[PDB]
Amino acid sequence: VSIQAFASSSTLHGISHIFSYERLSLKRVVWALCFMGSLALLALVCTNRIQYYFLYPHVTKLDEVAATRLTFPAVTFCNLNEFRFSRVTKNDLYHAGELLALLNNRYEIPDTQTADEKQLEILQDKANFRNFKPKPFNMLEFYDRAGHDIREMLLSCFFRGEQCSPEDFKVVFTRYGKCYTFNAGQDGKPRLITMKGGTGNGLEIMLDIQQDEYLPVWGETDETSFEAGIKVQIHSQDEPPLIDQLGFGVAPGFQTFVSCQEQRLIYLPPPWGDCKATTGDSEFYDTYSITACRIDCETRYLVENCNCRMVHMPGDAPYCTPEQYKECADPALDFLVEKDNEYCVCEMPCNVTRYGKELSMVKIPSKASAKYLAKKYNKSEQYIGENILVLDIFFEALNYETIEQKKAYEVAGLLGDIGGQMGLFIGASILTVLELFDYAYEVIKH
Amino acid sequence: VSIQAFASSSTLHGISHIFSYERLSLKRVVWALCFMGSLALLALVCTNRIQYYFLYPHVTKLDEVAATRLTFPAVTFCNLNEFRFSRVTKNDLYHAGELLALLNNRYEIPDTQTADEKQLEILQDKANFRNFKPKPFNMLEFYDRAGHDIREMLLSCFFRGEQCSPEDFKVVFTRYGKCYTFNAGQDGKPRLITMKGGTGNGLEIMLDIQQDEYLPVWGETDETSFEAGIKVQIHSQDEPPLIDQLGFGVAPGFQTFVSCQEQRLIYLPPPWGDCKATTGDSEFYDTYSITACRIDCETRYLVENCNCRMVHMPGDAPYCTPEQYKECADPALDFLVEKDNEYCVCEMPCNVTRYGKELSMVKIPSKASAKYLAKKYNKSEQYIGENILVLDIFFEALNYETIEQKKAYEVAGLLGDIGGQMGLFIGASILTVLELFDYAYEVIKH
Amino acid sequence: VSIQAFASSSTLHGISHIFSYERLSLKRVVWALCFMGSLALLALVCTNRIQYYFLYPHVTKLDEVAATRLTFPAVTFCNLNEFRFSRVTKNDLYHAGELLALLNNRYEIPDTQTADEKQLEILQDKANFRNFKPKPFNMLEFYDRAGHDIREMLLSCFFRGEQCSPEDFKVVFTRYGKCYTFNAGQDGKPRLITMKGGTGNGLEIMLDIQQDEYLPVWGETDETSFEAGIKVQIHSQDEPPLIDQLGFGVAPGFQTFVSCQEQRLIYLPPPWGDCKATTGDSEFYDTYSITACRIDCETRYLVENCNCRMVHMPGDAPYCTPEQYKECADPALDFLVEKDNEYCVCEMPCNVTRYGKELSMVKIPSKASAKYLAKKYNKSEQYIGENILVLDIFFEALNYETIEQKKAYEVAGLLGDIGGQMGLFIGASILTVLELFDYAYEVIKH
Ligand SMILES: *[C@@H]1O[C@H](CO)[C@@H](O)[C@H](O)[C@H]1NC(C)=O
Ligand SMILES: *[C@@H]1O[C@H](CO)[C@@H](O)[C@H](O)[C@H]1NC(C)=O
Ligand SMILES: *[C@@H]1O[C@H](CO)[C@@H](O)[C@H](O)[C@H]1NC(C)=O
Ligand SMILES: *[C@@H]1O[C@H](CO)[C@@H](O)[C@H](O)[C@H]1NC(C)=O
Ligand SMILES: *[C@@H]1O[C@H](CO)[C@@H](O)[C@H](O)[C@H]1NC(C)=O
Ligand SMILES: *[C@@H]1O[C@H](CO)[C@@H](O)[C@H](O)[C@H]1NC(C)=O
Repeated sequence: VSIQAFASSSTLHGISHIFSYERLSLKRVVWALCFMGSLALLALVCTNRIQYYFLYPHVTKLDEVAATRLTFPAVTFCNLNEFRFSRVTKNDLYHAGELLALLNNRYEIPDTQTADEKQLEILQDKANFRNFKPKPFNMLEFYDRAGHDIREMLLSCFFRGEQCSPEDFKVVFTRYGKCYTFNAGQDGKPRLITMKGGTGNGLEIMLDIQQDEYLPVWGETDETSFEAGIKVQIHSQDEPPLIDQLGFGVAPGFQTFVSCQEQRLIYLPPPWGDCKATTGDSEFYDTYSITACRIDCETRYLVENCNCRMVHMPGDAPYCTPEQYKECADPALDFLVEKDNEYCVCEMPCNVTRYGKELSMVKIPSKASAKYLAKKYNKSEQYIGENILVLDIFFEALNYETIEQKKAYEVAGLLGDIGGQMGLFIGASILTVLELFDYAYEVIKH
Repeated sequence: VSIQAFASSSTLHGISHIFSYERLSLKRVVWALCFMGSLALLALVCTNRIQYYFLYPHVTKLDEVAATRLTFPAVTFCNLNEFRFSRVTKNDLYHAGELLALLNNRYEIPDTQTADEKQLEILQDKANFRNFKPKPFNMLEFYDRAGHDIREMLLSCFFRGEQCSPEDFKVVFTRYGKCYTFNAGQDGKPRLITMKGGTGNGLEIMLDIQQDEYLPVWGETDETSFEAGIKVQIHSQDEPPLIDQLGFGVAPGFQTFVSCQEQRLIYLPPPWGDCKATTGDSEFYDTYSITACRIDCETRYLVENCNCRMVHMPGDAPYCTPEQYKECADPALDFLVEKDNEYCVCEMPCNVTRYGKELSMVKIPSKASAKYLAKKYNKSEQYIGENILVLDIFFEALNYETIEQKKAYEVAGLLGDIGGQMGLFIGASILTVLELFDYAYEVIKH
Repeated sequence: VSIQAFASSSTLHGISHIFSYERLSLKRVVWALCFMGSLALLALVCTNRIQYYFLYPHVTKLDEVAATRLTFPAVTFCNLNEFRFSRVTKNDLYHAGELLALLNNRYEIPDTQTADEKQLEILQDKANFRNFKPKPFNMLEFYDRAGHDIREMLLSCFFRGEQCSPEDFKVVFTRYGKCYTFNAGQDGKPRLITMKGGTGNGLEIMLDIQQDEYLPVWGETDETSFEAGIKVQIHSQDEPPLIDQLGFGVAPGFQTFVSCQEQRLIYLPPPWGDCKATTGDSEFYDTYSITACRIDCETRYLVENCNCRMVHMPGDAPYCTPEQYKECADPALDFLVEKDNEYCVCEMPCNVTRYGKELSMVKIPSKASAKYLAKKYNKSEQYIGENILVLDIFFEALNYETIEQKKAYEVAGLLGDIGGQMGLFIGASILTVLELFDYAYEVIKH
């Protein structure tokens, strides 16, 4: 009933000395200030732990090991030329001549041409449209036919001692045209694995970029460039290539060693981080990713503005006219990748695989082996230094790395902190504060 | 009063069974050893948590995301030649001839010269000092005038589809001479941003290193080297370039793709780590950094030893004579960057921005576009393969990374551990040990 | 005795209101459900912390600083040729001619040879075995003698301003043959240190790959390749080189800048991670490592299958015949590094040092310094662009990095969580549950 009788039986550690059955003394002012000193200091450290919880903190866990049974990625490579010079016919020069800067606006050879005594004559008799009635023309058939063929570029391929074939590369269409992907993982083919590190457990491709098949550059367009070589992108199996933006280049006349390292990044869902479902809802792909978020940007943009998609874009929209490349599709796509700040926002998925790589080159051929490669492939010694290219893609020793975001402070650790801090200063529980509310309920009713 | 009366009311969980109102039995020896067993085991786990706190531990938090509105850094590039050959006059050869290894100690052409039939004759009639009365000469005017000009090297520049100009590069003086910085961020110009990854949201510079303007190398000095190309440093806006030590090189005749990734590093102050104030007190710079700590090393050293500063050093000290470069300033600066172990210690700041990069090259020009660039810039086809250089600097998809050091164990988590460990073994609080001191104060007074 | 008398004195916070000396009311059903509600909710958060402990979790600690007194690593480089052409004698061509694809199976020059009018005549009069009685022949003497000599390749070497010598490189035998290691750390030589970052605190080697000494390639073997240059491996002092698998290449005619960063990786022993003792038991090396685990794989494999070891393999097994290279040792070693999935498993050590590097190249020579290097080394201007090679290996500013795995949840933090969670919900200790077992022991005996 009385406060002296309640504080004797209660489970607060300090109140029994404050409300004892004695007179007022030096003790009752030094027990009360130690109790109110411990009650106020409890509120500072419990506010510190509750406000730390609702920030939802998280730390990282970076394992970097030498894993086995590691899946070899997909390697997409594109020749920097888009079309072979000997495959461009008279019908192809009629429709896509102004796009390739080979004709004027009046279907004739420009006066500012840069060609020798031979390639000018080959272009002058197939740009003769005296009795030319035009035939129909599609761009997808023209990238497929006039592009570079893998049965002529691929001189040798070895993956882990086993010889490749030109039927091991899958034809993919990018902005560079007819491109090829090793270890695409599609068409029912199983995926290839690597066990250890080094050049022996990797890919080795010897190519031929065929500079004699390059069509002459007479202007600055989006289909003719000033360079020679290939561009390579090493990406995951479930990710489409974005090789015009995210690819590295390989020069002819060199053997390029590409030492990779697979880095898997795992994030947290809200309220700790950001996660869209990685096997979520992309419009034309099964696995959501950053590059799959950017391709259906570009597909939705070009269909909205000029009613057509390019040949490297999915969907059922019609392909663009060769005039609609020059007028609509090239400046609208150049607006997205360069000057656009607002149209594309992409939510981060929480399975992102990154391949960090280190490139190095030696010179091919030496003076000793120059005459052997000229006879082996029926070529000249001037051809070999200009065109032959070897690419080595492999993993290092520490080939696997995981960067995982993990929760730093959970609800079971929150109750362990605020249960020890309640017990340290006053020694109470949640059944103590219900015993305080029981005496508060008794003092109102009487 | 009695110990049996005190232990009945006290809040230690074990002492009431030890001092009960009974005879000695098997219980009083098994309650006391469980209490002294829990009292001694409390001291082992509370010592483990207090000694863990005063080590001041910390863990890391590595976020690696694809950020937007990301600020494009500053790009400083220097041609590997210091002076153009057609800008060196007769007065310049008189004073700085022995420095450039073009004259002997008696102001005449050395007998061990390596020049052809034309560049030797051009040097023989401007090294004729028969009636030459010398004029005054400053080195800062000679790096500024005889250095390479950006209105002749810069053939084209594009940043995110927008064309650059030669007025977009800021003249900075380094040890290589007259150098240029894109996106310097100074002079009231706002800083440029990038949104996405890829080559379209980056910089593209086509240069001309001008090997016909290289002055001939006749010896091994600190101003003439054996190489050709440029050196580039990609640094932050608030950081001076140290391009002679920390720059990467770019070769002529190639298109170099530089795929970067911004990495921001945040550390902890003492007693957890090391922090000088990043906007602290550097002698000639506002933001403290590692390179700003090294330049005022080199400025304070050369003024102390030989009373002059070089042209790339701040302050109000006089510039060095061309003899004081050869005698004082070059071996004293070569002592600091190479053989010095004691003069410079730099406290680590805790905002360090690092740009990790991956380089790749294709060949420029191809055989198709060689004749077009020769006519476009009024040059020869031999000139284009030797001198033309294209540089692409861009960000990848995962372009942003934060490595932040965070405290692993604080004072609110320390009281939650030692408050639960006191409560687990004996069930006490800090008001329990004041109840023990109250009975100790009563037993002395009576 | 009674349950009302026991619950009044006990230290469970809720049981005294359940078993009071009153009648049944609304309170006895609301004290019991709050006690059994707090008793059941205690079991959910204590199971969450005990099951979290026995997963043995761990987080990481990534420090990335600019350390001083940092030890410079070992640099192993191998020329891509194995044997000099002018050192192959008539006895050497008799035994190891078919291995080098210079002879048929009947000891004569093949009809499909690729050589000019001079190197064919030099091979035709030393492949004349008309009166040739054969002499004995060992392969270790043939890699040592006919390999490339460092007193002819090394044109200059500087480490931190101090000039190297050819006696500073240690001869190591790899699969490429006679190879050399700078800063090997053996033979009583102290290890070299670096203080700051930049090219001045690093190594600078000017080489001569000697393409006039390359023996002609007439086929595809494991000792003759199509390339020219060197391969370099930057490894630790206590680690053998694996340069045929884990080395990067450097091309002639370029100055390669290699900007490194030392990364030290520390793991945890079981049950938290995986540790073999790093100074454990390798069969032929003192410090256990990944590459030392792979070399005694390859040594144990070849001795088991074809009774001999190659010249780059330790032990006391006999060296292989030049026929046993072609028949046994080359396809058995090509099976291990390429197609083997089961023979080698290597337990991870927990001191792994990794050197992450960034390569960049400028062109050597320029047109100005081409005639000087031709006269300095008594060579032609055609020789200098094909053969001269400069390599710069240095550290960056943030040259040191530590990735340490640290335990996230220990036994002293487990008792602090489950001691606060016991105290928060019921306010009990381990001396409370012994007071419950004391009343359970009393109710059985009476
Ligand atoms: C994401 O990765 C984790 C671990 O690699 C895996 O368990 C999970 O299934 C993945 N989610 C996907 C692929 O949607
Ligand atoms: C080899 O090349 C020549 C010239 O290109 C060609 O005429 C010939 O058909 C090719 N093939 C063979 C087997 O000679
Ligand atoms: C350091 O960085 C943090 C976060 O980037 C920022 O809040 C702080 O103002 C910076 N300190 C400086 C620039 O002195
Ligand atoms: C082009 O180059 C030549 C030779 O270098 C020069 O004489 C001429 O003035 C230049 N300009 C034009 C417009 O021809
Ligand atoms: C492993 O590294 C740690 C820290 O670098 C060191 O203390 C320990 O002695 C090392 N163990 C070895 C070399 O066996
Ligand atoms: C220089 O080279 C030539 C031709 O290789 C040689 O005959 C001569 O001995 C070499 N040395 C000197 C000092 O001329």
